[PDB]
Amino acid sequence: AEFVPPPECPVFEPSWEEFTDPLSFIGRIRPLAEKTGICKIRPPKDWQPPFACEVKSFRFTPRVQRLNELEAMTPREAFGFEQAVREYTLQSFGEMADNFKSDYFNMPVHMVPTELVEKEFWRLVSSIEEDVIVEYGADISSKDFGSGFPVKDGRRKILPEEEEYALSGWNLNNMPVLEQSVLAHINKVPWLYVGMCFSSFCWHIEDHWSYSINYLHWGEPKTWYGVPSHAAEQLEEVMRELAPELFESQPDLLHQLVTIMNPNVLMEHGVPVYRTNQCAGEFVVTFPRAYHSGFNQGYNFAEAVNFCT
Ligand SMILES: O=C(O)c1ccnc2cc([C@@H](OCCN3CCCCC3)c3ccccc3Cl)[nH]c12
Ligand SMILES: [Mn+2]
Repeated sequence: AEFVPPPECPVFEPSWEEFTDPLSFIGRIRPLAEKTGICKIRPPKDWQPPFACEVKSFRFTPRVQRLNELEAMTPREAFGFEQAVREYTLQSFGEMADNFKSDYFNMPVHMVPTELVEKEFWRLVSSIEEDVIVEYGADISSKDFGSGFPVKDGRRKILPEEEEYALSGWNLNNMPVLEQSVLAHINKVPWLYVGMCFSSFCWHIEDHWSYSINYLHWGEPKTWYGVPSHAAEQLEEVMRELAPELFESQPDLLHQLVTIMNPNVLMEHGVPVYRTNQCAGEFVVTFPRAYHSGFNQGYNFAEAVNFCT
């Protein structure tokens, strides 16, 4: 009955020499990592970038996420107004997030096992008897309050010991983003995610089947699921069979806004799925056309960007 965790995706711990160039390292791990869709990369222990966002002015209105909204399609009074609108700071969002999780599980937030949050998340997504609603500070542009990484744009002070991170190839602002094309001759910044427990992102691939790289600056883990690109059509077939019929005729760009699916459903239909808990200071790389989804274990802060090889 309970959720069965998928097998773990690969985790790499590159040496300082291997960590010098990200594209070179990603190219070398590709024979394994492209067979799992996602992989996790732990930087050397001494690689600890500062957090460079404008914290005092960081303000946002997160999106409301009803975990069982797809199951609820199977109408409620005054639907469309089920939640009051609240703006947060980083501090007040974290206070709300910690209070939600500790109240939900009746224990301190860091004492909740990651396996329990995972099992509860997937139970709540399919539950009609229990309507859990959370909030996600998603798709916050790094242009609003700055990137989480230090950047030498003369908009924020950079200490001397922080300059190496402003210049690092693993700084998401220094990843290559310009795709080659003939139109580029005739004629892209990172996004931020402030998570709370159960906030989530559903199955999707990137525009132009791009790679993506994801960094968890701080907080509780982000739980990932990934499908290798050689099974992309298998996943899409399972979606065609079991996703809500009302959304069946929708293009992929719109379908991937809403369509959540339990990883066990994909696995029972022969789709390979891998998981990982991305912890603070760790990278997750998604490979071209690798479907991925996930949810946050608690209050955290992530940064993501598509990159080109
Ligand atoms: O939250 C994470 O850590 C996370 C990790 C990896 N990939 C994604 C993708 C999303 C989101 O894409 C929303 C779409 N915007 C994307 C960038 C700005 C423009 C349009 C998303 C997709 C489905 C459901 C919810 C969410 Cl927030 N979140 C992700
Ligand atoms: Mn993505």
